[PDB]
Amino acid sequence: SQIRQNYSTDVEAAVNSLVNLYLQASYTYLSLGFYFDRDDVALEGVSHFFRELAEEKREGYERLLKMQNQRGGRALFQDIKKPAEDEWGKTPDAMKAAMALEKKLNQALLDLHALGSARTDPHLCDFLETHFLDEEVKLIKKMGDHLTNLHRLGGPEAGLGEYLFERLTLKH
Amino acid sequence: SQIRQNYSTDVEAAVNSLVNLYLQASYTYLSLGFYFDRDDVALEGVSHFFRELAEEKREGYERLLKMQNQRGGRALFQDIKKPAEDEWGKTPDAMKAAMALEKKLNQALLDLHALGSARTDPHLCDFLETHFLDEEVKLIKKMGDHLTNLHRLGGPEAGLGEYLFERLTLKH
Amino acid sequence: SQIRQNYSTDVEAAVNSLVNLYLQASYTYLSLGFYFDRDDVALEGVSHFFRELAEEKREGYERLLKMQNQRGGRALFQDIKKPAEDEWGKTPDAMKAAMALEKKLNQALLDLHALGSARTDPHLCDFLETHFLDEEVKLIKKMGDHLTNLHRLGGPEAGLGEYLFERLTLKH
Amino acid sequence: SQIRQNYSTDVEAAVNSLVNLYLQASYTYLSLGFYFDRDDVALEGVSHFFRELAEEKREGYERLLKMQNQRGGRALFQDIKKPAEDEWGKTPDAMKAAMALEKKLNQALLDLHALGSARTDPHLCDFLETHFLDEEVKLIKKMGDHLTNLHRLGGPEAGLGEYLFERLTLKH
Ligand SMILES: [Fe+3]
Ligand SMILES: [Fe+3]
Ligand SMILES: [Fe+3]
Ligand SMILES: [Fe+3]
Ligand SMILES: [Fe+3]
Ligand SMILES: [Fe+3]
Ligand SMILES: [Fe+3]
Ligand SMILES: [Fe+3]
Ligand SMILES: [Fe+3]
Ligand SMILES: [Fe+3]
Ligand SMILES: [Fe+3]
Ligand SMILES: [Fe+3]
Ligand SMILES: [Fe+3]
Ligand SMILES: [Fe+3]
Ligand SMILES: [Fe+3]
Ligand SMILES: [Fe+3]
Ligand SMILES: [Fe+3]
Ligand SMILES: [Fe+3]
Ligand SMILES: [Fe+3]
Ligand SMILES: [Fe+3]
Ligand SMILES: [Fe+3]
Ligand SMILES: [Fe+3]
Ligand SMILES: [Fe+3]
Ligand SMILES: [Fe+3]
Ligand SMILES: [Fe+3]
Ligand SMILES: [Fe+3]
Ligand SMILES: [Fe+3]
Ligand SMILES: [Fe+3]
Ligand SMILES: [Fe+3]
Ligand SMILES: [Fe+3]
Ligand SMILES: [Fe+3]
Ligand SMILES: [Fe+3]
Ligand SMILES: [Fe+3]
Ligand SMILES: [Fe+3]
Ligand SMILES: [Fe+3]
Ligand SMILES: [Fe+3]
Ligand SMILES: [Fe+3]
Ligand SMILES: [Fe+3]
Ligand SMILES: [Fe+3]
Ligand SMILES: [Fe+3]
Ligand SMILES: [Fe+3]
Ligand SMILES: [Fe+3]
Ligand SMILES: [Fe+3]
Ligand SMILES: [Fe+3]
Ligand SMILES: [Fe+3]
Ligand SMILES: [Fe+3]
Ligand SMILES: [O]
Ligand SMILES: [O]
Ligand SMILES: [O]
Ligand SMILES: [O]
Ligand SMILES: [O]
Ligand SMILES: [O]
Ligand SMILES: [O]
Ligand SMILES: [O]
Ligand SMILES: [O]
Ligand SMILES: [O]
Ligand SMILES: [O]
Ligand SMILES: [O]
Repeated sequence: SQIRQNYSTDVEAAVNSLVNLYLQASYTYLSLGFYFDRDDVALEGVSHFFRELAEEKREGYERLLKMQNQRGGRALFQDIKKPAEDEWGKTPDAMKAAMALEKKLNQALLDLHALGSARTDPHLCDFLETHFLDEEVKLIKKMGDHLTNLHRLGGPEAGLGEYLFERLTLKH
Repeated sequence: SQIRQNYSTDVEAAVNSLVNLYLQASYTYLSLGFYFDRDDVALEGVSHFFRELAEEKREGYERLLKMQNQRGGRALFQDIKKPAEDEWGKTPDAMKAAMALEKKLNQALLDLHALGSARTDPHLCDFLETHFLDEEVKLIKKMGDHLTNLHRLGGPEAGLGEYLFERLTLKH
Repeated sequence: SQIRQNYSTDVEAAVNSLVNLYLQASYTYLSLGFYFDRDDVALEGVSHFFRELAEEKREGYERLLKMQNQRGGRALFQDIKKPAEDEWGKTPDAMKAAMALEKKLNQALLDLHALGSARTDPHLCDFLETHFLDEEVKLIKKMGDHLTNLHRLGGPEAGLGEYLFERLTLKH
Repeated sequence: SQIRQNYSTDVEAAVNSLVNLYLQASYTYLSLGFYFDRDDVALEGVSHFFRELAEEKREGYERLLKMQNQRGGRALFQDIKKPAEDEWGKTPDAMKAAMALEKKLNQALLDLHALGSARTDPHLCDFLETHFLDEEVKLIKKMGDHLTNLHRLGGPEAGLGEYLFERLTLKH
């Protein structure tokens, strides 16, 4: 590569791998989005919530791909694994799954930062710090808040809570 | 002091002392504000409510300090005591604590008015009557209303009530 | 904590401690602000200068508190120690005190960055780098410039210099 | 009087007397104003300062006269005594004289408030509290600040200070 400088083969491949993780997370969110739009689930606000994250994750991988090109890395794509479930249960279940996905993404981000730091690649370290790390923290905090509100609305009259949360917290 | 006139050393020091009470009340509200923002509490509207009072109390003490300077008094600051609790419980608990704090502030205000009146210092009496006494009464009334609405939403399905009150009464 | 990830108990507590330092610095600036507003000090521009820093420091601790909540840390507050002095002398004295306070804050910031770096917590490292480190450097530079201008206006006709500096450098 | 109610003959006459004090204070300010406009004094900003107070004092007595009519009192005017001096010296001298005049006015105000309070005439007590007492306190504070700035600009190079203060503090 005429442009490549300070860009380890290790990072290059870990970036390719994080791309596949973003693709799969996007794909998971697509599944959660349409699931909440089913006539027998019918929670427009929850659907919108997940559709938006699908979009957010797509920006993630396109920004990773762009950065790959800018550093002189070469993108390589693998199969995108289908989401882990095909029915996602109730809002709290779905939200716990999302939370678990975000934590895995965040760990992958932190692991790549550790790696690029180990290769003293500050450009890469400062590409994650800016476009990913804070986004992940905000989002995880939000999902925590959501789970707390769903939990407080749970138990006996839980059908009613799921309705209220979708109507009064989520934007349609 | 070249400016001091009709301004008793007694008032001067009681004002310094009310300043410390405002500082501590502000500080209490700061604690209530962040507490309701914790991921495991998650009531944005309640948080906003207390954050705003912190701000209101800060205006209180800055107006007291300004008046001190205008009368030719000398400000003296003491340590600000940490808030009484570090976990504030549920909305009704927090609101009862706030109500108790406002009543203490109101009594301190009334006690200083009695004092300045006893020193026939009408300026001071009419500085409290204007900038503090009515503000306190309105605010206490509001917290009463709040407690009544929380109480009516309490008992068996109390998690649901706390959600509804934060969503439908408090502004986010 | 359902949200906590890569957030050491060490950082959590050092953040709580930096919060108390910001509270105390804010408190110091409040004291400097009203001091310069006394009828027998009477330097509106110097007063405004310190009042603004009080406000700046308050943003510091509220941003620290918010970040604490976002990482899943738990805020804990301690007593806020009264400022070190109750009379602050002349503009150069006050400004030297402010400079000394900012240097202490900056060292606390650098020490927390070292710590979070030692815990490989890049989120925290990049929260300080963005919202605090450059702000501190700019501010310290400004106070240096100020001290240089006050020093150049010092010595024999020093009362005149303090007037000119407040009128021609500070904004009222 | 068909309208008079709760309005003691004592207050009525003390109001007539405060009117004469306002007339005389206005008159003093007129003298200070033109004095600073003399070709051999030549401090436009100081002149403006006193001209404005003359105007302020005139509003004082017209508001007193209006209130007299509203309560069903009868205005009675006496001779207005010439000002105490015909040359007013330098800015600090003039400002010390003004300060002394304002303190006398403030004491007359406080004495009338005591009196109306002794006649349980809250209307009168609350006419002073609103239109006079705070105005006096602000103004006295301002004259204090002024004297402090003039004092800091005094001593050896005092001609230069008087120029700078008029140029940089007073509005022309
Ligand atoms: Fe979108
Ligand atoms: Fe869209
Ligand atoms: Fe959309
Ligand atoms: Fe988006
Ligand atoms: Fe986006
Ligand atoms: Fe984004
Ligand atoms: Fe977008
Ligand atoms: Fe974006
Ligand atoms: Fe299944
Ligand atoms: Fe960085
Ligand atoms: Fe970095
Ligand atoms: Fe809809
Ligand atoms: Fe506000
Ligand atoms: Fe605000
Ligand atoms: Fe606000
Ligand atoms: Fe407010
Ligand atoms: Fe306000
Ligand atoms: Fe207010
Ligand atoms: Fe406000
Ligand atoms: Fe206000
Ligand atoms: Fe506790
Ligand atoms: Fe009143
Ligand atoms: Fe009153
Ligand atoms: Fe909201
Ligand atoms: Fe500001
Ligand atoms: Fe401000
Ligand atoms: Fe301001
Ligand atoms: Fe600011
Ligand atoms: Fe700011
Ligand atoms: Fe800032
Ligand atoms: Fe600001
Ligand atoms: Fe800012
Ligand atoms: Fe001292
Ligand atoms: Fe960094
Ligand atoms: Fe000014
Ligand atoms: Fe005018
Ligand atoms: Fe005019
Ligand atoms: Fe005019
Ligand atoms: Fe006027
Ligand atoms: Fe006027
Ligand atoms: Fe007026
Ligand atoms: Fe006018
Ligand atoms: Fe007026
Ligand atoms: Fe004479
Ligand atoms: Fe009154
Ligand atoms: Fe001019
Ligand atoms: O969207
Ligand atoms: O987005
Ligand atoms: O985004
Ligand atoms: O606010
Ligand atoms: O406010
Ligand atoms: O307020
Ligand atoms: O401000
Ligand atoms: O600010
Ligand atoms: O700021
Ligand atoms: O005027
Ligand atoms: O006026
Ligand atoms: O006025």
